Amino acid sequence: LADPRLQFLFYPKKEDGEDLATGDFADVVRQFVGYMTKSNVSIIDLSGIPFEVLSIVVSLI
Amino acid sequence: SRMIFDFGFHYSKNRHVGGAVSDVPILVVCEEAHNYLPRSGGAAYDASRKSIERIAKEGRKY
Repeated sequence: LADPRLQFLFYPKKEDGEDLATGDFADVVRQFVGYMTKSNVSIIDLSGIPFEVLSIVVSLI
Repeated sequence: SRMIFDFGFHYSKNRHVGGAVSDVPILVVCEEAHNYLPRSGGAAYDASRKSIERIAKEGRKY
């Protein structure tokens, strides 16, 4: 829990700067898409992060 | 062979942090090999012939 790098995981906050609720699901998905009728791209950088949780993240997404 | 392989296997994790490789490389000099690494011999020459093959595939990674 102390690790800063691992905050987007443990303490994810929105624009309001508050934790998400169960009803914020849809927005989490759009995060990787955009929307239906618009060619779009999503990129994901991983440099400071070890190799033990990489696979976990990948499977989840 | 094993007491070494395992050492490097374990040590890798900490250093290997997403975009680098270990800073502790290790080299092993296998001299006069055909004695204890034959093509076809008895079970006696099996142990030394297995812990070795391991390194021949997944030692570069450590």
